[PDB]
Amino acid sequence: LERGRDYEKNKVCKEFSHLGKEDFTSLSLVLYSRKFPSGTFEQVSQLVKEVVSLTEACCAEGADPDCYDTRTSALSAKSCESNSPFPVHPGTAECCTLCMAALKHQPQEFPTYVEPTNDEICEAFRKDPKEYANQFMWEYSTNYGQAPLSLLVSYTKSYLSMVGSCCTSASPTVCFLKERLQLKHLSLLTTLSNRVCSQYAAYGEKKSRLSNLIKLAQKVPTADLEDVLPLAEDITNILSKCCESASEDCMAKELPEHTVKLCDNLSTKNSKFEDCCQEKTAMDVFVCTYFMPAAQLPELPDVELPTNKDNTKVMDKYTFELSRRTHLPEVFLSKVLEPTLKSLGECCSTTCFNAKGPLLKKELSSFIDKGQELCADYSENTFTEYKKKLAERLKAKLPEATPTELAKLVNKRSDFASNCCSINSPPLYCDSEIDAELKNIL
Amino acid sequence: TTALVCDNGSGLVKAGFAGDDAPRAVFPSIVGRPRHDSYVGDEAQSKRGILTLKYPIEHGIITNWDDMEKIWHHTFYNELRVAPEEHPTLLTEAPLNPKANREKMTQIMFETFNVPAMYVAIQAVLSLYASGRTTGIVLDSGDGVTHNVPIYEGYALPHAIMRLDLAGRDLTDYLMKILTERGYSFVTTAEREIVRDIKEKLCYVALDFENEMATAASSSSLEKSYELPDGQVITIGNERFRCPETLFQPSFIGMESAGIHETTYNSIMKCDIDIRKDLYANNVMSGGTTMYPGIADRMQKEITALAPSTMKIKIIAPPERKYSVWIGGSILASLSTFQQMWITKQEYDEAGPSIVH
Ligand SMILES: Nc1ncnc2c1ncn2[C@@H]1O[C@H](COP(=O)(O)OP(=O)(O)OP(=O)(O)O)[C@@H](O)[C@H]1O
Ligand SMILES: [Mg+2]
Repeated sequence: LERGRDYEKNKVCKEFSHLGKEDFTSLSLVLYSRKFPSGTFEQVSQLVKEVVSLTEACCAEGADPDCYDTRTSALSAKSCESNSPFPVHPGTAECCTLCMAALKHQPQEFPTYVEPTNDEICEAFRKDPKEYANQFMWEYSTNYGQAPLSLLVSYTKSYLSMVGSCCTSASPTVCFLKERLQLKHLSLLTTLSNRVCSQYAAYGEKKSRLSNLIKLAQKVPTADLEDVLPLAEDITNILSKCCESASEDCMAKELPEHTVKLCDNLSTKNSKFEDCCQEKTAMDVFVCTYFMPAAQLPELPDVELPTNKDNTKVMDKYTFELSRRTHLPEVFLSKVLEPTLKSLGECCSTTCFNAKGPLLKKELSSFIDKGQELCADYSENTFTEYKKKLAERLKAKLPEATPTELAKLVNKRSDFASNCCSINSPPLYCDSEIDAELKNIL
Repeated sequence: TTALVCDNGSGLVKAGFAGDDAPRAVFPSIVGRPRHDSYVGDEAQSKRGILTLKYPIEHGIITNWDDMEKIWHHTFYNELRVAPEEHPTLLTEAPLNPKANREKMTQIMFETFNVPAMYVAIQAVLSLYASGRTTGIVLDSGDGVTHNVPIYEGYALPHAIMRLDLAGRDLTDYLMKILTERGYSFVTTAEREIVRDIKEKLCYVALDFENEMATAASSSSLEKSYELPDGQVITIGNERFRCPETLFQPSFIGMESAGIHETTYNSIMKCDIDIRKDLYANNVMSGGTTMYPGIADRMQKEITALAPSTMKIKIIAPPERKYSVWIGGSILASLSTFQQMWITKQEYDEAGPSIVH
């Protein structure tokens, strides 16, 4: 059955009545902030102001049955004024002629939000509690907008309840330690869900799946496909299900349950995973397994790129095997394996795999070698030590380069490595920089 | 809350009761024995000329257990004057303390001291806790070892922890050496005590080292007089900041390793790009060797020259950071929500020492 023509109206009115104008305004500040990540504090506060106005009016007893649908359209009309006081999704204009109801916004891979010190937090809270709370809901939600809405509302709510409670405490510092530890669960759930969901949003279910298999393979190289594949597939399913779900339990419930499986199956296969699984709660474990770096790879003989006739378990097997033995970050592997399996597939008939096989095998081999050079030394040394060796590398390969030029290439390369040579490098950003870096490869 | 908090340091043990705002007992981590029965702390130090001093903790890690037990027994009965079997006990450990080492601490506590419960916390994490924060990067510099520990919501990133085998004793030894090159003579146990005092009262980190050197060679605007116990008055010049400069330049003592500004920077770089901002803006300094005036400013400058230009750098160096670790233990052990974090004697009597984790 299809949702009622007025599914939205009845929803907002039901919320406005259950929460009151103040809390509904907060709910809306968070909601439109995550929806418009690039929106200034005033464009979002202004829009939120209009939304709450229409809602109050159109939900009022005796309100014209057309009200809500009429005002919301006059709201969209204003969003096309060019000199509009409202935010705007990428290319919202190419729609101002209802796509403006559900348009996409890319994830934030480099959040700028920086929680101020306790002293600064309380200094701003004293000045103006309402202001502080609003500015906070905006900046936080715009920076971690990929986390489910219920999680953002719940976290920003509990966080503010902490500031008000600790800034007026006889022992602020003591209160903050207590409150921050009780907030840990939700805080971790919120920030981590945003991150995993942003990666998911950037990749899409298919790449995401592959990505999680690659990453799990690099964390536990000495594991069996059957040990990780089910896990990589489990998280992908939780991602596609919970990242964009109004169910205020999906993520909150699913994520902790994934961690239990993670530990049940991987606890006894790696020293690091054992340590991770010894943590107190699920989220403490998840943060540990999520941050776990690519491990020292076993180093085995080369792997063959499947090119026979052939469900979908041979390519998974190959990915697993390749990644567990190739020292190259996941953003590189995901970047090349995608357009490599698109070729093998569009091949299937047999004659094809005989003219492409060698073609795909070489480019992939060439790609892998290129990345290993762009990421050379990065993982094995402290950053300052990596920069030295790098300069030593680039020097003996550019004898005519002036000390100044040399240092310019060093800075550029190391800058790239600090962003795209680790296990959780940002997909959207690195996919574009990898292209550029390869061209300049030298 | 009536738990004990003991910070087992390389040079000093800080012991007290959970809830107090300062350690009730601070004594040198030393165990001595008659040259030809057993003494601990200050006393063992005083009667040095007729004993064999031993340091159970060289670089943050307990190396000799028999001596450590003596320190703990002395901590409980002579310094605090309490029955360990009647107080939950919280102990601290170095950033990368080996699992087996922790388990041995746990075993001794329960089996030898019969504590009803205990807990082992990472020193650096407690320093962060002391400032009422659960995320940030700690620079912990004590007597024998310096560590950088990145922490996210209470989780220390093992693979990002940086170390520098250089701290307080090396700085004291080094100040003795350069003061002697100036014409004075500081080589005995006694003169060492005088130099440590000079170090802690007249030394400071220069914002700009080379310029400071030029200023010291150009005038006497940096000189400072110091009266020896015998009345002699000497003047401390560029050695005031040259001594501490060793933290940023380990090469001053023949160590070819990164300085603390680089250890901090390297540590942060080992963490994901999306959380580094919360390390840069919560760089906490703790330990006796971070007490040098001007050190926070020097660090803020160095890190700013290394981090991205749009990164907010904030150093947190409280006036009582010398005991930040102990204080974080006193607070954490006093929290009502921490009471379920203890390890009971009942639990211990199950998976043995391999229970403390
Ligand atoms: N004001 C001060 N200025 C400089 N150094 C100081 C000052 N106060 C104490 N120190 C030095 O700090 C050291 C003791 O610090 P701390 O108690 O933090 O170390 P520790 O915890 O025993 O060692 P570790 O943490 O390595 O086990 C000594 O070398 C001491 O001289
Ligand atoms: Mg210490």
